[PDB]
Amino acid sequence: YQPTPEDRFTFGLWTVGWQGRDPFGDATRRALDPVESVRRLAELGAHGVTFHDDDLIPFGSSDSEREEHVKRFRQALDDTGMKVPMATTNLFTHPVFKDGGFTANDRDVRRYALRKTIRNIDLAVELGAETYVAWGGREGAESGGAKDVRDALDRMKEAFDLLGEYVTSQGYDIRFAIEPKPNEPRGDILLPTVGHALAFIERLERPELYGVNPEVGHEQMAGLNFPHGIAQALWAGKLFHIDLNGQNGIKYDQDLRFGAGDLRAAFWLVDLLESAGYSGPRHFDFKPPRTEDFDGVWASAAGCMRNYLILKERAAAFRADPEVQEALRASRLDELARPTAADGLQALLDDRSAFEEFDVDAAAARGMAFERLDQLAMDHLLGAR
Amino acid sequence: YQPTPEDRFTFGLWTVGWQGRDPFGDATRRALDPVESVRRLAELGAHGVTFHDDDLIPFGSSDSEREEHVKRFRQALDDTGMKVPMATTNLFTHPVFKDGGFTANDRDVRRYALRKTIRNIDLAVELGAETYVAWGGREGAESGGAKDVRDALDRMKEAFDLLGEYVTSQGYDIRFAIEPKPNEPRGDILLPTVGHALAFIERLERPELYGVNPEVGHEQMAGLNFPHGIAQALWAGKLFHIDLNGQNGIKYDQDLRFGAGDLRAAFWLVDLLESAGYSGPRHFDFKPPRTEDFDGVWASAAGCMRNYLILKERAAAFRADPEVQEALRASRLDELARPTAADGLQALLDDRSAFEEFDVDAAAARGMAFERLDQLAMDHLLGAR
Amino acid sequence: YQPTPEDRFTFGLWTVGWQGRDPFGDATRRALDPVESVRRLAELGAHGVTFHDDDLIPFGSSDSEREEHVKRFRQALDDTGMKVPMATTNLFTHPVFKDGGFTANDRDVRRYALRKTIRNIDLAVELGAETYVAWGGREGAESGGAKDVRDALDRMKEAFDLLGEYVTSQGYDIRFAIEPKPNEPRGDILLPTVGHALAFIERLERPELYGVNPEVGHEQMAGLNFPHGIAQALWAGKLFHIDLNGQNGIKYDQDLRFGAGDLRAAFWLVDLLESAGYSGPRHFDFKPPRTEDFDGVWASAAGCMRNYLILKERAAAFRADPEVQEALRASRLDELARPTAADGLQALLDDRSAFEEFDVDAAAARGMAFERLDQLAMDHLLGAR
Amino acid sequence: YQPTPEDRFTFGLWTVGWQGRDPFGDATRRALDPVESVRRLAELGAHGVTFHDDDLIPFGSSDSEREEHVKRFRQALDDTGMKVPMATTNLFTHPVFKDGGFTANDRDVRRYALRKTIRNIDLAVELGAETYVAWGGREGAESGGAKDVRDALDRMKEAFDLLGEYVTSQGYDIRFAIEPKPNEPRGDILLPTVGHALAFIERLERPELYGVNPEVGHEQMAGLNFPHGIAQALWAGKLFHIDLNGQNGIKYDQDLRFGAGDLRAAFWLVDLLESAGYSGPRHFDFKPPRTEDFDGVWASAAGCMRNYLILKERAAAFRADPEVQEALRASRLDELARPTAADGLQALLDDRSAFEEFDVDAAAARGMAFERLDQLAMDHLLGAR
Ligand SMILES: OC[C@H]1O[C@@H](O)[C@H](O)[C@@H](O)[C@@H]1O
Ligand SMILES: OC[C@H]1O[C@@H](O)[C@H](O)[C@@H](O)[C@@H]1O
Ligand SMILES: OC[C@H]1O[C@@H](O)[C@H](O)[C@@H](O)[C@@H]1O
Ligand SMILES: OC[C@H]1O[C@@H](O)[C@H](O)[C@@H](O)[C@@H]1O
Ligand SMILES: [Mg+2]
Ligand SMILES: [Mg+2]
Ligand SMILES: [Mg+2]
Ligand SMILES: [Mg+2]
Ligand SMILES: [Mn+2]
Ligand SMILES: [Mn+2]
Ligand SMILES: [Mn+2]
Ligand SMILES: [Mn+2]
Repeated sequence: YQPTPEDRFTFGLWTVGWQGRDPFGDATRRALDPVESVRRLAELGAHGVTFHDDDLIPFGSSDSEREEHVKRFRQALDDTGMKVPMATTNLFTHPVFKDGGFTANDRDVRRYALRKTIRNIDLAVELGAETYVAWGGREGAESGGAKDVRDALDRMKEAFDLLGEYVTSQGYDIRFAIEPKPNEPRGDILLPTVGHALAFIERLERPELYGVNPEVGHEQMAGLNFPHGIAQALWAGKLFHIDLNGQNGIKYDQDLRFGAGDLRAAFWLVDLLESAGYSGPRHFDFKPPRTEDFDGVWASAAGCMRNYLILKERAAAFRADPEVQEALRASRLDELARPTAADGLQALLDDRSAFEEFDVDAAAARGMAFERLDQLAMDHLLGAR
Repeated sequence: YQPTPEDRFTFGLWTVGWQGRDPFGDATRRALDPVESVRRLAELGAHGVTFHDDDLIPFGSSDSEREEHVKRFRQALDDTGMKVPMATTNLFTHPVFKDGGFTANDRDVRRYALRKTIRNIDLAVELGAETYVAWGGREGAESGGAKDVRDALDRMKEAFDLLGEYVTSQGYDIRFAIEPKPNEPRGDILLPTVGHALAFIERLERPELYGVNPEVGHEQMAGLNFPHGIAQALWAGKLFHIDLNGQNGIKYDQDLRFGAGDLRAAFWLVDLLESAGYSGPRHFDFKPPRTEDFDGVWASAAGCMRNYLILKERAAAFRADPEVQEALRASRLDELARPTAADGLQALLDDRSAFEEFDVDAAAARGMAFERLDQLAMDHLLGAR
Repeated sequence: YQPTPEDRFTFGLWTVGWQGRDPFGDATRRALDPVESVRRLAELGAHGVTFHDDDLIPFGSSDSEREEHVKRFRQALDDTGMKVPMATTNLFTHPVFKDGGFTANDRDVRRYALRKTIRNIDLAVELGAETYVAWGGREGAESGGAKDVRDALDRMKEAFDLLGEYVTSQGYDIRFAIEPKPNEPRGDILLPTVGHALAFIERLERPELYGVNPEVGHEQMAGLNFPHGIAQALWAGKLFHIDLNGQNGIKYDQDLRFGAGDLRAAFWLVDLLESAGYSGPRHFDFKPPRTEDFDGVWASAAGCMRNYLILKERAAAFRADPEVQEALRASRLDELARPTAADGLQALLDDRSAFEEFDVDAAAARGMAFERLDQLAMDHLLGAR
Repeated sequence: YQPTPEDRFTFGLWTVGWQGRDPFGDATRRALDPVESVRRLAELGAHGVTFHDDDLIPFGSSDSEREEHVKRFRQALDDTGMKVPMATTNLFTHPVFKDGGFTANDRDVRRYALRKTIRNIDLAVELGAETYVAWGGREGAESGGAKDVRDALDRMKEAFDLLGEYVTSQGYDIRFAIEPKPNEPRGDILLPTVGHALAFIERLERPELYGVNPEVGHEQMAGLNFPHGIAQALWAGKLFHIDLNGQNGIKYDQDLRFGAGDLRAAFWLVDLLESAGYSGPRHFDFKPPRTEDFDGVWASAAGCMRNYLILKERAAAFRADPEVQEALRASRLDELARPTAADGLQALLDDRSAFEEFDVDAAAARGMAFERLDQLAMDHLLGAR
C-alpha cells in the first residue's frame, strides 16, 4: 500500500505544518518551513501541496520578502516534482475578519477581503493551481440579530460574481470550489452543508465556474452522510475538489487523519469516488494531534495515504466479487438504475399493473436482502472471506 | 393572543389525530373522525387543515366509501369555513414502501408510488389545495450498498418531472414543496436538508414549479440553524410552505408544539417570516405528547397558535424600538445591506483604500456591539424593558 | 468465524422477533413464535435468549395460557440446550406506563409496575436467569414541570430497594442491571448514561446487588465513547451485563446489528471486554431492519456473532504483536499503569524533581507516538500487515 | 433587574479576560489586568471572581513577582469588597500537559501536575476560597490505544486521594468540585458528564470532600438535560459549585453568556436552583464573543446577571401562581412526591388493588395534563398572562 504521485495525494501546508495551538493550549511543535514540508511530503509519495496565501507568505510581507518566499517555494517544487493543484485565501485568522470576510457587516472589510483574494488568485495561477477554494469560516453569527442572512447571501453572491468576473477578464482556467462547514468558529456558518453550497451556486451569474470542496468531517459535524452528499455533488457535476479526514460524530472539528473516525463511511466514500471516476486531487485536510512530535506528523500523513489505498483495494474487491454482484441483483440495485417510466406519463396512467392490479402485499413481502449485502461489504472491508 | 382565521394557522389531520403509537408504545388515544378535528380546530381559531390521502380516505377504500368520506369532509369545511391549503401522499406507512416510494429499488413500487400520488393530486385540487407536499421519509438507506444515491436521484428527478408534467397537462395551479428530513425512519434520508432540496430542484425540468416545505424540527435534527435555512429558502424564492413545531436538539423527531424546544430560534424564525412578508400558511406539524388525553390535544394545538402570536408581538416590538434601530446601526446591519462594490471590479481593483492603504488594525479594533443588540432582543422576548 | 454456545452469544426474543413497526410504518413481518426463535438461534450457534415478560406470555393471559406458553418455551430450551441468562419487565408498551413505571406521577401505577416486575422475577429465576434488567424507557419527561427529578429519583430508589428486599427475602441469587438510555421514547430519560446509573446505584440500600447493562447505541446516542464508559463500569466492578449493537451517531435509537455503525469503537470495545476478561453474556439487542424478510432476520443475527468473532481475532492479534507491544512502551502505556506517588504525599512534596527541578520543556517536547500506535491498530483491524 | 453582591454572582478572571483567540483566529482584544477586571465586575454588581493559578500569576514567575501580583490582587479585592470563592489549576495550557495532567501517561508529568495543584490550593485558601475546582480538560484521548481507561481512572483516583490527604493534613476547610466535560480539547474526556463524575467520587478514599461543578454548556454538548443532571447532583448532595453559560446544542464549547443558547432550559435550571435553595456562587464561565470590544465584554457580563434575575422572577411567579399550583395537582406532581409503598413490601404484595384488581385501562385513560402545565410555564416565562 505504498503511495506514488500518480495516486494524486495532496496536503495543505497548514496540515503537517500545524503547530498544535488549540482553544485551550499553546503550540507543541515549532513552525515548519514550507520548503521542508514539500520535501518530506514528496518523500512519502505525495503528489502535491496546497496553501493559504498567508501560509506561504507571512502576513504583512514586503514585495522583496514575498518574492524570496515564492522563489524558495518554487525551487522545492522543482526539486521534488510536487504540484500545487489548489490554493485558498486566509479570510479568518486576522482580527479584521472577526465578523466575516465577504459577508462582514463592514463594507470596507468586504472590499479588503475581495482584494486579498484577487491577489492570491494571481499567485495560485502562477504556481499552476486548477482550483481556488473559498472557506467562509467567519461568515455567520453567534446571535440572531447580528446578521441578516438574506443580506449576507446578497453580499456573498456579489463577492463570488466579482471573482468570476475577475478570472474571466484575465483568461484564467482556474475554477472556484466552495468548502461548506456548519459551525466553528462561528456559532452557525452560512452555506452550512454541501447542499446549501450547491443551491447557492445555482444563483451565481456564471454557475459553471463554481463547485464544492466537501470535507468528510464538516458534513459529519452535522450528522450527515458524507458519501450521500458526495453522490449529490457528483450528480450535479460539481465535485471540483475534496477534503479527506476523519471525525467522530457531532462535536468540534477534529480533522483526524483520513480513515480514523467513521471507518465504514470512509470505505463507502472511497468506493463511490473510484466507481464514479473522480479524477481530482485526493486532498487531506487533517491535523496531526498535538500529542505528536515531528516524527508523528509524518507518520500521520503517511497513514492518510495508506488508509485510502487499503480502502481502495477492499472496495474494488467488493465490487468485483461475483457473490457481491449476485447479491446486488438480489437487492435490485439493477432495477434502481432502470428508468421508472420511460414509456411516458400517459402509458403510466393507463398501466393497470401500476395501480388497479398492483399486488401491493406480494410486493411488500419481498425482502430487500440488504443485510446479507452489507455483511458481504463488511467481510470485504475486514479481509474476512 | 387569540388566533383568528386571517392568521392563516393550519394543522395536519395527522397531528391532533395522532393516537400516540411510538416505537415502544401502543396508542393512548382513540382515532379521531376528521370531521371532529375540523370542527374542534375551527373553534380554536384555525384557518385550515391539511391531509395525507390515507388520513382522509382509509387505505383500500372502495369508490363508494371514498365518496362518502370526502362528502362528510366537505360538509365539515362548509360548516366551519375551514380551508384545505395543502395536501400530501402517504408513501411511508404501508409495508410496500419499506425501501422507499419514488426511489424504491423495485421499479414496480416506484410506478405505484407515482400513481398513488397522482390520484391524490386530483383530490387535493378538488378540495382547493394550493401546495402539494412530498416527504420522502422512506427514500434512503441504513447501509451503504443498498442504495446507489446517484441512481436514486435519477429516479427522484424522474418522479418529480412526471408529476410536473401531470399538473401541467391538467392545467392545475398547484405547486410542489419538498419537505427535507435528515434521518428517521431511514438511517439517512435523501435530500436531508433545505439546502439539499433547493439544489435538487434546480436540476428538475421545470424548477419554478417546486419549492421547499421546511420543518423546524427537521433542520434542528441536523443541528442546523432553522432561521438561517429559511432565509436561504426565501432568498431563493422557494419558501412555498412551512412546518412549525419544536425540537430539543439532535435526537429523534420530537414534533413538540411550536414554541417548545428552542424558544429563541422560534423568536428569530417569526421575526424573519414577518419581516420577509411570508404569506403562506402557518402550518403546525406537531404531535400532542402521548401523555395527553383529548382535552390535552386541543390545549396543545391552542398553544401552537398562541406562542406564534406572542413571538410575533415581541419580534415586532423589537424591530420598532428606536433603541434597537440605533443598536442595529451601531452593529452596521445597514452596511451589510449595502452593495460591496457597485462601482465595479476595475474601480475596486484601483481603490487604494480597499487594500494598499486599508488600515486593517483600525478596522479590527472596531467592536460589532452584537452582545448589546442581542440583550435588547432577549429583553424584548421576555417582556423585560 | 463460526460461533458456538461457549462464546456466550445471547439474543432478546424481541430482537429477531421484531415485526418492523416503526413510528411511521406498519409491520413488515409476521410475529414469531418464541419456540421458533429459540430453534433458529440455536442453529446459528447462539448460547441463549432473553425475554420481556410480555414477549413470552401475551399481556393479559390467563393462568392456564401462561402455563402453556412457559411449558412450550421450556421444551424448546430443552430441545436445543439454549439458556436464559437474563430477563426484564415490559414497563413501556402498555398505555398505563405513558408517564413511566417506577417513577410515574400516579402512585397506583408505580405500585402496579412493582407488582408486574416482582411477578416476572419469579418466572426469570425459574428459567435460570442470573440477571434481571431494568430499562426505565418511560421514566422521564418532555417538559420541565411535568417531573420533579429529585422526587422521581426518590421513587426510583424506593422501587429498586423494594426489589432488592424482595429477592433477598426469597433467597434468590439474581442481581439487577440498570440499562441507561438518554432519550426516546421520552424527551429526556432519567439516568441517561452509564455514569448516571452508576452514581444512582451507590445511593441504594444494598448497592452490591445492582450493576449496569450498557448498550452500545445508547451511549453513542449521547455522543459518548462507549469503550470509555464500559471501562468505567469495569473499574467500578459493575458490568453485570452488556447489550451489543450498532448506531450511527446522534439520532434515533437505530439498533443495527453489532459491528455496523461505529466499526472502530466496536473493535476497541471487544479489545476491552476480552482484555478485562468480561465473563457475562455477549447479548445482542438489535433490530433486523424492516426491509428484511425472515431470511434476512437470521442473516442479520448471524452477522452480529460473526463480527464479534472477527473483531476478537484482530484485537488479540493487535495485543500479541511484538511491534505493537514495542509501540505501547514507546507511548508509555506501561508508565500509565504505574502508581503516581507510591512514595506517599510527603515524599512527593519534598521531591524536587517533581517541581522545582522538573524540566517542563524537555517533558513537553517528548512526543507520545499515538499516531503510529493507532495506525498499527488500524492495520490489524483491516488485516493489512 | 439590577444585581447586588448578595446575589452571589461570580466570574472567572479568564472569562471577561479572554482575548478572543480561537482555533482559527488571533486575539481581538488586549490582555486585561486582573485588577481592572475586579474593579469593572464590582461596578456591575458582582460578588466575586475566581482564577486559575496561571491567570493570576504568569507562568514561570519568580517569588518576588508572584508576591507583587498577589499583593496587587488583594488590594483590588479590599478596594471593592469582592470575594474569591473558588480557584482552580491550569493543567491544560502548557504543552507539558498535552497528554493530560493527573492521567498523563508520563509519570513525571502526573507528579508535576499534583505539585502545581497543591501550590495553588495554598494560594486559594489564603485568598479565602471555599471550593477548589478540577477540570481535567486534557484527561482523555483521540484514539483507542493511547489510554487504558481503567489505568487512567486508577491514576485519577490516586491524584484526588492525595489532594484530599493534603488538605486534611493542613486542616483546610476547602472542598473539591470536579467539572465534567464530554470532549474538547481531547477527542473524548474522562468523566464526561455529571453522572460519570458522581460515580467516580464514590470510589475516592474520602468521598464527602468532593462534589461536582457542572457547566450548562458541557452537559448540553452531550445533548443531555442540564436541569435533570443538576437535580441528580442535588439529590446526591454534591452540587458544590455551578458554572452558568449558554450553548446551542451539540457542537464545540460555545460559552455564550448565560441565558443565550437554550432559554427554556435556563428557566428550568433557575427554577430548580431557587426551589432547592442552592446557596453556592452563581458562577459564570462564559466568553464574550471575539466580535466584541472592551465595552461589549462588560455588556456581556452584565447580561449574564440580568438574565439570571429575570428568570428568577418568572420562575418564582410560576411556582406562586394558584392556577399553576392547581395544574400541578391536576398533573399529580403531589403524588410523585408521595412514597410508593410506605406500607412495606409484604403489604404491597398482598394489596390486590396494586395488581389483581388494578383497572389498568382506567388508569391509562387518565391524561397527565402536561401540555396545559407547560403552556402556563411558557406564559410565565414570556410575561404573557
Ligand atoms: O480551504 C480552506 C481551508 O482553511 C483551513 O484552515 C480550514 O480549517 C479548512 O477546513 C479549509 O479547507
Ligand atoms: O407532509 C408530509 C408529512 O408526513 C408526516 O407524517 C411526516 O411525519 C411529516 O414530517 C410531513 O410533514
Ligand atoms: O432490557 C430491556 C430492553 O427493552 C427493550 O425493548 C429496549 O428497547 C432495550 O433497549 C432494552 O434492552
Ligand atoms: O474551572 C476550570 C475552568 O477552566 C477553564 O479554562 C475551562 O474552559 C472551564 O470549563 C473550567 O471551568
Ligand atoms: Mg478543509
Ligand atoms: Mg412535516
Ligand atoms: Mg437494550
Ligand atoms: Mg467551566
Ligand atoms: Mn475541518
Ligand atoms: Mn417532524
Ligand atoms: Mn437501543
Ligand atoms: Mn465550557
